[PDB]
Amino acid sequence: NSVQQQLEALEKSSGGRLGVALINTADNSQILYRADERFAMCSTSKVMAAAAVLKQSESDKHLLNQRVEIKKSDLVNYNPIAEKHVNGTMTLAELGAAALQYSDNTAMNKLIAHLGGPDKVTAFARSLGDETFRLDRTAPTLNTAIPGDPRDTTTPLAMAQTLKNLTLGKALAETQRAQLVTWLKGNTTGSASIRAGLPKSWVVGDKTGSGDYGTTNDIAVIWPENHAPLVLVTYFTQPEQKAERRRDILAAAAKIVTHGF
Ligand SMILES: *C(=O)[C@@H](NC(=O)Cc1ccccc1)[C@@H]1N[C@@H](C(=O)O)C(C)(C)S1
Repeated sequence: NSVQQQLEALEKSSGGRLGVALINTADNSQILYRADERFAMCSTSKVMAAAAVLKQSESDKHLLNQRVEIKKSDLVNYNPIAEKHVNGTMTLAELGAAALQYSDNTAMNKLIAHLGGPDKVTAFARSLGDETFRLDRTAPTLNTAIPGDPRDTTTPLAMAQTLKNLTLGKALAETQRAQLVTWLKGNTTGSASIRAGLPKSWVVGDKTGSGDYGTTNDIAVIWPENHAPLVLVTYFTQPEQKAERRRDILAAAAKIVTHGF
């Protein structure tokens, strides 16, 4: 019962479409399941927005500190930290933190706003050699996850490759890179996703995602106790527009692929 057989059974039993991509930084080997298929990134795209700003902070020693005003008209569906700062301000850095660690949607838009639109995030991705990733809308519409809809999608492999480069590779300058990582490890929303499928003693930084069509995503970087890091992307989506999220499926995927590390 190969890993693939385990994944296939998982997908089948879930009555959904599972997308998995793990890269073992130890030997650069990987495990792939529908990893070349497009899935709606949902909030996992936030990482690209954050990295985009860190990249330009490399060239702007003042950037990250710059303050941003938070008005009640900025609030959208999910703004856990943006609200607390309505009538006050938030620095680019704080926005980055709220967007990744709490997946604050207002935060994401501010970041997109600052960058010059979704098209810019896409450009930043292209500049990072990622030719798959594409951001088309802002929060929360980027979370429609309509089957076969090209907008705001990527492939598990492409995201997996990029996450690696950003967190453990040549993408960001050391300081920025470390900052990104710090944010990912601090995420508070992935407790039941990938993290729930790994040894509790292992270090993980991740960015979850939720959307229509019961789309359930999580992308993470894992630091095993005595092994090189592992980069894992787990996307899951369903046929019925109002299907429930299945974070447990993500956990199962992680447990499955994580085995033997
Ligand atoms: C990113 O995916 C954001 N998603 C939404 O705004 C749509 C949504 C879906 C289900 C319930 C509420 C809102 C935010 N990121 C996800 C996530 O990290 O899983 C949230 C559920 C935090 S909303």
